[PDB]
Amino acid sequence: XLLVTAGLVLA
Amino acid sequence: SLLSESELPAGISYAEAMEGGSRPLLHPDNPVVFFDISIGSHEAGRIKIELFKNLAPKSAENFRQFCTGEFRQNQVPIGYKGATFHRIIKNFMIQGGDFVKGDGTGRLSIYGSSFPDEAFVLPHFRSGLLSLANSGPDTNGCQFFITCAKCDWLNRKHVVFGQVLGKESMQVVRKIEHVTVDGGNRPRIPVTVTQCGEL
Repeated sequence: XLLVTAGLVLA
Repeated sequence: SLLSESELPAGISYAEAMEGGSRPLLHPDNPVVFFDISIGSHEAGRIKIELFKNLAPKSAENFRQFCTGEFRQNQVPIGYKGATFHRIIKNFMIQGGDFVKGDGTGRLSIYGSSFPDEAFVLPHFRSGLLSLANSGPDTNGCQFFITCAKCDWLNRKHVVFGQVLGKESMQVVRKIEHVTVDGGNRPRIPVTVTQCGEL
Protein backbone atom coordinates (compact mmCIF):
# COMPACT_ATOMS: atom_id res chain seq x y z
CA UNK A 1 0.00 0.00 0.00
CA LEU A 2 1.30 3.73 0.45
CA LEU A 3 1.54 4.11 4.36
CA VAL A 4 4.16 6.13 6.47
CA THR A 5 4.88 3.69 9.46
CA ALA A 6 7.95 3.65 11.86
CA GLY A 7 9.29 -0.08 12.21
CA LEU A 8 6.95 -2.60 10.17
CA VAL A 9 6.63 -0.85 6.55
CA LEU A 10 3.16 -2.59 5.37
CA ALA A 11 2.20 -2.97 1.49
CA SER B 1 -13.00 17.56 13.19
CA LEU B 2 -11.32 16.94 9.83
CA LEU B 3 -11.87 19.94 7.58
CA SER B 4 -12.90 19.41 4.00
CA GLU B 5 -10.77 21.03 1.33
CA SER B 6 -13.38 23.81 0.95
CA GLU B 7 -13.39 24.59 4.71
CA LEU B 8 -9.63 25.10 4.84
CA PRO B 9 -8.34 28.21 6.66
CA ALA B 10 -6.54 31.00 4.86
CA GLY B 11 -2.80 30.71 4.43
CA ILE B 12 -2.33 27.02 3.59
CA SER B 13 -3.16 26.68 -0.08
CA TYR B 14 -0.25 25.63 -2.26
CA ALA B 15 -0.15 29.06 -3.90
CA GLU B 16 -0.17 30.87 -0.54
CA ALA B 17 2.60 28.67 0.88
CA MET B 18 4.75 29.24 -2.22
CA GLU B 19 4.55 33.00 -1.57
CA GLY B 20 5.74 32.53 2.01
CA GLY B 21 9.07 33.82 3.25
CA SER B 22 10.28 33.20 6.83
CA ARG B 23 7.12 34.18 8.74
CA PRO B 24 4.01 32.05 9.35
CA LEU B 25 0.93 32.25 7.15
CA LEU B 26 -1.74 30.33 9.08
CA HIS B 27 -1.45 32.04 12.47
CA PRO B 28 0.97 34.81 13.52
CA ASP B 29 2.37 32.84 16.48
CA ASN B 30 3.29 29.71 14.53
CA PRO B 31 7.05 29.05 14.61
CA VAL B 32 9.03 28.80 11.39
CA VAL B 33 11.98 26.39 11.34
CA PHE B 34 14.45 25.27 8.69
CA PHE B 35 16.54 22.35 7.46
CA ASP B 36 19.66 22.75 5.36
CA ILE B 37 19.89 19.59 3.29
CA SER B 38 22.88 17.76 1.86
CA ILE B 39 22.50 15.06 -0.77
CA GLY B 40 25.64 13.04 -0.40
CA SER B 41 28.32 15.65 0.18
CA HIS B 42 26.54 18.34 -1.91
CA GLU B 43 24.52 21.21 -0.45
CA ALA B 44 20.97 21.00 -1.85
CA GLY B 45 19.39 24.08 -0.27
CA ARG B 46 17.06 25.00 2.55
CA ILE B 47 13.57 23.84 3.48
CA LYS B 48 11.67 26.38 5.60
CA ILE B 49 8.69 25.00 7.51
CA GLU B 50 5.79 26.68 9.28
CA LEU B 51 4.68 24.56 12.26
CA PHE B 52 0.93 24.79 12.95
CA LYS B 53 1.09 25.46 16.69
CA ASN B 54 -2.44 26.90 16.49
CA LEU B 55 -3.85 23.52 15.34
CA ALA B 56 -1.38 20.93 16.68
CA PRO B 57 0.60 22.54 19.51
CA LYS B 58 2.21 19.41 20.93
CA SER B 59 3.29 18.19 17.49
CA ALA B 60 4.65 21.61 16.55
CA GLU B 61 6.64 22.02 19.76
CA ASN B 62 8.15 18.53 19.54
CA PHE B 63 9.40 19.24 16.00
CA ARG B 64 10.54 22.75 16.92
CA GLN B 65 12.73 21.58 19.83
CA PHE B 66 14.29 18.88 17.67
CA CYS B 67 15.25 21.65 15.20
CA THR B 68 16.80 24.02 17.73
CA GLY B 69 18.75 21.64 19.99
CA GLU B 70 16.71 22.64 23.05
CA PHE B 71 15.74 19.11 24.02
CA ARG B 72 18.29 17.25 26.12
CA GLN B 73 18.81 13.78 27.60
CA ASN B 74 21.02 13.98 30.70
CA GLN B 75 22.36 17.33 29.39
CA VAL B 76 23.01 15.95 25.87
CA PRO B 77 20.98 17.67 23.11
CA ILE B 78 19.31 15.40 20.59
CA GLY B 79 17.35 16.29 17.46
CA TYR B 80 17.33 16.62 13.69
CA LYS B 81 20.89 17.90 13.16
CA GLY B 82 22.53 15.01 11.34
CA ALA B 83 19.30 13.10 10.82
CA THR B 84 18.58 11.48 7.48
CA PHE B 85 15.72 10.74 5.12
CA HIS B 86 15.60 6.93 5.09
CA ARG B 87 12.46 6.29 3.00
CA ILE B 88 11.79 8.17 -0.23
CA ILE B 89 8.83 7.28 -2.47
CA LYS B 90 8.53 9.32 -5.65
CA ASN B 91 5.05 10.76 -6.23
CA PHE B 92 4.12 9.97 -2.61
CA MET B 93 6.26 11.42 0.19
CA ILE B 94 9.72 11.71 1.72
CA GLN B 95 10.18 10.33 5.24
CA GLY B 96 12.88 11.12 7.76
CA GLY B 97 13.79 12.24 11.24
CA ASP B 98 14.82 8.91 12.76
CA PHE B 99 17.72 10.29 14.74
CA VAL B 100 17.49 7.30 17.10
CA LYS B 101 18.39 4.52 14.67
CA GLY B 102 18.45 6.00 11.17
CA ASP B 103 16.35 3.18 9.74
CA GLY B 104 12.70 3.95 10.52
CA THR B 105 12.47 2.00 13.80
CA GLY B 106 13.31 4.95 16.05
CA ARG B 107 10.76 6.65 18.29
CA LEU B 108 11.49 9.39 20.81
CA SER B 109 9.61 12.60 21.55
CA ILE B 110 10.20 15.55 23.86
CA TYR B 111 7.31 14.26 25.98
CA GLY B 112 8.63 10.75 26.52
CA SER B 113 8.86 7.63 24.43
CA SER B 114 5.80 8.68 22.42
CA PHE B 115 2.93 11.14 22.41
CA PRO B 116 -0.76 10.78 21.51
CA ASP B 117 -2.40 11.93 18.32
CA GLU B 118 -3.71 15.47 18.53
CA ALA B 119 -6.94 16.33 16.74
CA PHE B 120 -6.92 15.44 13.04
CA VAL B 121 -7.91 18.88 11.76
CA LEU B 122 -6.12 19.13 8.42
CA PRO B 123 -6.29 16.64 5.55
CA HIS B 124 -3.31 15.46 3.49
CA PHE B 125 -4.71 17.49 0.63
CA ARG B 126 -1.61 18.50 -1.36
CA SER B 127 2.16 18.29 -1.74
CA GLY B 128 4.30 20.26 0.68
CA LEU B 129 2.64 19.35 3.98
CA LEU B 130 4.42 18.09 7.09
CA SER B 131 2.80 15.15 8.86
CA LEU B 132 3.67 12.72 11.66
CA ALA B 133 4.87 9.23 10.86
CA ASN B 134 3.78 6.67 13.45
CA SER B 135 3.10 2.98 14.08
CA GLY B 136 -0.62 3.16 14.74
CA PRO B 137 -2.69 5.18 17.20
CA ASP B 138 -0.89 7.40 19.71
CA THR B 139 2.67 6.44 18.70
CA ASN B 140 4.13 9.73 17.51
CA GLY B 141 7.81 10.24 18.21
CA CYS B 142 10.41 11.97 16.06
CA GLN B 143 9.81 10.81 12.50
CA PHE B 144 7.87 12.89 9.96
CA PHE B 145 7.06 12.98 6.28
CA ILE B 146 6.73 15.77 3.73
CA THR B 147 4.00 15.06 1.21
CA CYS B 148 4.94 14.92 -2.46
CA ALA B 149 1.31 14.54 -3.63
CA LYS B 150 -2.11 14.51 -2.03
CA CYS B 151 -2.54 11.42 0.16
CA ASP B 152 -5.95 11.73 1.81
CA TRP B 153 -6.03 8.00 2.60
CA LEU B 154 -3.74 8.98 5.51
CA ASN B 155 -6.36 11.36 6.99
CA ARG B 156 -7.38 10.70 10.61
CA LYS B 157 -4.34 8.44 11.10
CA HIS B 158 -1.52 11.03 10.83
CA VAL B 159 -1.55 14.57 12.17
CA VAL B 160 -0.74 17.20 9.54
CA PHE B 161 1.14 19.82 11.53
CA GLY B 162 3.04 22.10 9.16
CA GLN B 163 3.78 23.30 5.65
CA VAL B 164 6.92 24.12 3.69
CA LEU B 165 7.27 27.81 2.79
CA GLY B 166 8.46 29.30 -0.47
CA LYS B 167 9.48 27.90 -3.83
CA GLU B 168 13.05 26.93 -2.91
CA SER B 169 11.69 24.73 -0.11
CA MET B 170 9.57 22.76 -2.57
CA GLN B 171 12.44 22.56 -5.04
CA VAL B 172 14.55 20.88 -2.35
CA VAL B 173 11.68 18.50 -1.52
CA ARG B 174 11.43 17.58 -5.21
CA LYS B 175 15.20 17.03 -5.42
CA ILE B 176 15.12 14.64 -2.44
CA GLU B 177 12.03 12.93 -3.86
CA HIS B 178 13.84 12.05 -7.09
CA VAL B 179 17.11 10.59 -5.82
CA THR B 180 17.80 6.98 -6.72
CA VAL B 181 16.49 4.47 -4.16
CA ASP B 182 16.86 0.75 -3.59
CA GLY B 183 14.06 -1.84 -3.55
CA GLY B 184 13.21 -0.81 0.01
CA ASN B 185 12.98 2.89 -0.96
CA ARG B 186 16.20 3.77 0.92
CA PRO B 187 18.30 6.36 -0.95
CA ARG B 188 21.49 4.99 -2.47
CA ILE B 189 23.26 8.23 -1.48
CA PRO B 190 22.44 9.73 1.95
CA VAL B 191 20.09 12.68 2.37
CA THR B 192 20.93 14.52 5.57
CA VAL B 193 19.78 17.53 7.60
CA THR B 194 23.19 19.16 8.10
CA GLN B 195 21.86 22.21 9.95
CA CYS B 196 18.50 23.15 11.43
CA GLY B 197 16.99 25.83 13.63
CA GLU B 198 14.27 28.42 14.11
CA LEU B 199 13.81 31.62 12.06
